[PDB]
Amino acid sequence: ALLRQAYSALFRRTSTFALTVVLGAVLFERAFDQGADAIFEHLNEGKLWKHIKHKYEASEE
Amino acid sequence: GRLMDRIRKWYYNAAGFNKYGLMRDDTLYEDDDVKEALKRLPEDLYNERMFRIKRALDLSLKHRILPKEQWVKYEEDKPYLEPYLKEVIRERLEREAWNKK
Amino acid sequence: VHNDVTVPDFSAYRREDVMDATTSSQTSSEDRKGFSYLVTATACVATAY
Amino acid sequence: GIHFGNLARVRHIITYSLSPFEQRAIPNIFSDALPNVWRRFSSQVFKVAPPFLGAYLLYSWGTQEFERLKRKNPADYENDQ
Amino acid sequence: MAPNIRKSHPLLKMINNSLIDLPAPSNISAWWNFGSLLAVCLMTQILTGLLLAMHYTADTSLAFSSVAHTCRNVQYGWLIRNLHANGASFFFICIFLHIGRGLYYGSYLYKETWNTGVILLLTLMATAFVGYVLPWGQMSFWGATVITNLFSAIPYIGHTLVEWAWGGFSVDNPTLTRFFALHFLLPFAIAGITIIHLTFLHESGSNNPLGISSDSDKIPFHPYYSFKDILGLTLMLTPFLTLALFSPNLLGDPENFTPANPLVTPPHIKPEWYFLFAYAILRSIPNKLGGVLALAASVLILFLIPFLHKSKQRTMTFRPLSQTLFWLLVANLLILTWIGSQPVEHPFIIIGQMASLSYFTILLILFPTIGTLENKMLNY
Amino acid sequence: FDYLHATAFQGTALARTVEGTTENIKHLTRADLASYIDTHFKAPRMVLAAAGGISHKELVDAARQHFSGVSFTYKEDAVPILPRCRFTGSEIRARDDALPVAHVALAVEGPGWADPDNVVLHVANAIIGRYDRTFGGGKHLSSRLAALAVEHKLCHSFQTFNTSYSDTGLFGFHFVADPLSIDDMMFCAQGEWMRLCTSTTESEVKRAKNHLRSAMVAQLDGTTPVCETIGSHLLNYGRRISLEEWDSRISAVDARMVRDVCSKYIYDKCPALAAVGPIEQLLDYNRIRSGMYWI
Ligand code: HEM
Ligand code: HEM
Ligand SMILES: C/C=C(C)/C=C/C=C/[C@H](OC)[C@@H](C)[C@@H](OC)[C@@H](C)CCc1oc2c(O)c(OC)cc(OC)c2c(=O)c1C
Repeated sequence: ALLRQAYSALFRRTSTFALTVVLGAVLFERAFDQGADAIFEHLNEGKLWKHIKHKYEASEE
Repeated sequence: GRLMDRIRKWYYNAAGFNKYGLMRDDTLYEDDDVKEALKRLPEDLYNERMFRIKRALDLSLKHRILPKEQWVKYEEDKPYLEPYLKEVIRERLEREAWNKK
Repeated sequence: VHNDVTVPDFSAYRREDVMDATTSSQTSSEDRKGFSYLVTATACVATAY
Repeated sequence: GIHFGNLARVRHIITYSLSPFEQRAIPNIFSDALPNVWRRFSSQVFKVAPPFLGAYLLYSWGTQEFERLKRKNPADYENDQ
Repeated sequence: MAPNIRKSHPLLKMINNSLIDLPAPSNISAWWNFGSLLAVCLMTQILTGLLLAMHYTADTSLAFSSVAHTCRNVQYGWLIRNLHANGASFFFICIFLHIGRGLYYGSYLYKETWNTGVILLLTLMATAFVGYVLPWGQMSFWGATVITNLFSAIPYIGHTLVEWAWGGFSVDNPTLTRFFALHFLLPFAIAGITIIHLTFLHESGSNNPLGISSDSDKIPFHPYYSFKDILGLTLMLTPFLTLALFSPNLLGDPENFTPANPLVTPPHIKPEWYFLFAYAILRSIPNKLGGVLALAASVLILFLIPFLHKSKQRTMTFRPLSQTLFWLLVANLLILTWIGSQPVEHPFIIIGQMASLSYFTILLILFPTIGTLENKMLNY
Repeated sequence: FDYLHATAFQGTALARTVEGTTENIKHLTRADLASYIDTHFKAPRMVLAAAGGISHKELVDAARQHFSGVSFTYKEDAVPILPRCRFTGSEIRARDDALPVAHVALAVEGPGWADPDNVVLHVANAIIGRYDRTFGGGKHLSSRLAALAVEHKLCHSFQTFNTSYSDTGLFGFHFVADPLSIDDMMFCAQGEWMRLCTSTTESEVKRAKNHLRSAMVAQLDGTTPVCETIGSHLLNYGRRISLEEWDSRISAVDARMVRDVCSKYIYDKCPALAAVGPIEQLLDYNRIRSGMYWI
């Protein structure tokens, strides 16, 4: 059971609770930022310098 | 003409404090006079008033009221303090004007 | 007297796992806190970020 | 400073409450909750909405009556040559 | 001696008696977070403010282009700016509701707690005034030119009182500098007074919806109201950011994107929204002095409410009559505001003059009257 | 305690006053008692214990002679198992500011006679001990809580307790103090509990042990006492637990154990609270709850 397994191992000891939040935020940051940027970028395909880029970035001369 | 009566009886249901099961006098804002009145209340009539409030509060915090059945009915509201208060005021007014003499 | 006093019926509000007056709440405790604590824990991460 | 203890004299009031971990966070969302939300909304709508509604009109009105005073009255030039 | 540090320590004892063991009514509603939120606004203006001041350049020739520079060149400066600016608005929002509450639940009976409030409000208004003049845009300028001029209405000391304000004989650099210095300082004065506001309060504990002794059921500020503040924190914090992230300039006049021109008062000049209502009142009294005076009392009247209380009961919770009046008054302002945003012509002008007549009367006459009437209907 | 029980076990049977309702005592019928006797007073569940100058066999004889029960079916031989009672961390506040002192009782669910843990628990309960105005020890007592209790005139008295039952238990503490210290008191108390589940030392247990051993003995001081112990040993524990035995189980317990065990039953558990009297000062279960962790 995860809730038990979780409460018992992480949320119980006020000292481990922290490590959980820290280590957690850490993961949370990465995943979030990645998807976020993704959700955005996609909602704007072909309009960002990330898309236009190639037409001039090492293409002419 | 019951006009006046028919009206008070209205505004009463209008104010609707009785939905919290509070008595008219229960709502009085506690000023220096009332404060004294309340101190004169017999212990039963007092602990009672209090509970009535501590109940009203409990409601107001839950965002609820009393089931219609337990609402206070106009004619049954007991002006438990009205008279006490009046006296208080009277006493004062006498002390007050007596110090102008 | 104090013998005529009883804790009213709180079924209306009780969490699902402790509604039966015949089952040790103790086992389904670890869970009830794990969750509430989970929310809070998460909320922290949120804030953090 | 510390106010807990002087507050007031109270006699005979039994209160029972259960730990938060034994009860539901937002229980009876329907049977209980909402209904009261409606209950509340009701009793109050007829005190709040009236005036606002009243204004809105005075707003629409003035707004329009103004706009009409912008348009020209062809009758100022039926004499013109 | 004492057991737990939290109560003995000269400093914790304070954090304690005002954030943790503080006695709070069990029933105070949403309309009770506005105090704390107001705080948060203050904290957010001072923070963002120091930051903006780190890049501002109080000086006519550069004041504009410094802000511009501060938004374009300074890392996240734009975000700072935006936040500072809408913060202002959200500040006023929070404050107007904070006042609302006070009015409807007669918290104004805590006189001192209240009077200081007015003071705070007044200051905020002043503070926010100078703040705006800084960017030195068209509005910045002309607003500066009007608001200050208001004092030219006072006889004798008047024409002089302005002199100081501007530091010159017309609104020029000297003004801009001293105004910046002023804007920089003032916020702090508020912070201070707030400390007082809260003190006078703590003498009585907080009021509460029903308007009856709450001593029969109080609850430790923590965790109850503490958690409740954080929620109310994020809640307001949302539209604020939303507003400032997706439509920064929504609440803001764009005519202020045109550097001040001491020679051209924009044809369409209308005050920051949070001042509109007053703007209106003054605009309806066609007389320098009257206009000014109308405005004065338009806000100064707050000080009176405490004496214009007649109901045997304290809050309007049980006074349907008063209530209806109250909301009418809310809407009365909501109107006055509209008018402000509307040119000086018909119908607008008359509609205005009325609402103003409206305003004062509800406060000076109907309220105390419907109030008395009210107790006779309950039979007191 | 009845109130404590009445909420700690709310809804189930345990939550009942041994004396029962006012109505039942007002209406109970000749019959109903008659039945109670028949229904409950039965040989398999009864135990004849005796202590003093008496020959075991002689006893058993007079026993066979008057305790002549005849068991036909299997029914009259089966001991009906009891529907386990549900613990519910919560509170019950009976207020009356017009009373001299306020009484407060807090507890966590207990294991039940069976559990070998009960030992440990009692060892713990020996560390926090009990205090009361008249103890001459005063500011010097070895019980942490007792000390502070004295130092700051915390309570008029306080006491540890591990009331056990067949299937459950009520581990906690009860103190009585002036309306204006209830808080500080509780606070120090709950602290001790926390300290128990976190930093109990070897020296702390060493003593408790020696203290416990003594009460262990003092419970067996005379005839009645012994007989009681036996009457109750067989009835709850199954057989008879000798002092030689009890003692081993105690010399066993050490720090690590106490910590683990108390933690096991006290840490971050929702407790039961019972308040009676002029209790304004102590407030919010939430807050009391929070006093269950860190420490
Ligand atoms: C920088 C200024 C201000 C801040 C940040 C502030 C802060 C507070 C705080 C924290 C509270 C307690 C929480 C609450 O009741 O909302 C409070 C209460 C109060 N404030 Fe303000 N306030 C400000 C402005 C004002 C103004 C302008 C008024 C009106 C003149 C005012 C009137 C009151 C009153 C009457 C109370 C009592 C509230 C009650 O009945 O509980 N405040 N204020
Ligand atoms: C009471 C809180 C404050 C209010 C009400 C407030 C309001 C304002 C306003 C309305 C502006 C004009 C912004 C715009 O162009 O839209 C402004 C500008 C400015 N404020 Fe504040 N301010 C406050 C506190 C502060 C603080 C704490 C400082 C520093 C002591 C500060 C520094 C500045 C600076 C440098 C500007 C110029 C840059 C800009 O225009 O954004 N402000 N302020
Ligand atoms: C250095 C400090 C000094 C001299 C003190 C300043 C004192 C003034 C008050 O502060 C409390 C003031 C902010 C407050 O008055 C009560 C406001 C409601 C006044 C609102 C106001 O705004 C205007 C404005 O913003 C404009 O610009 C776009 C233009 C304006 O007309 C052309 C006005 C205007 O006609 C009014 C009445």
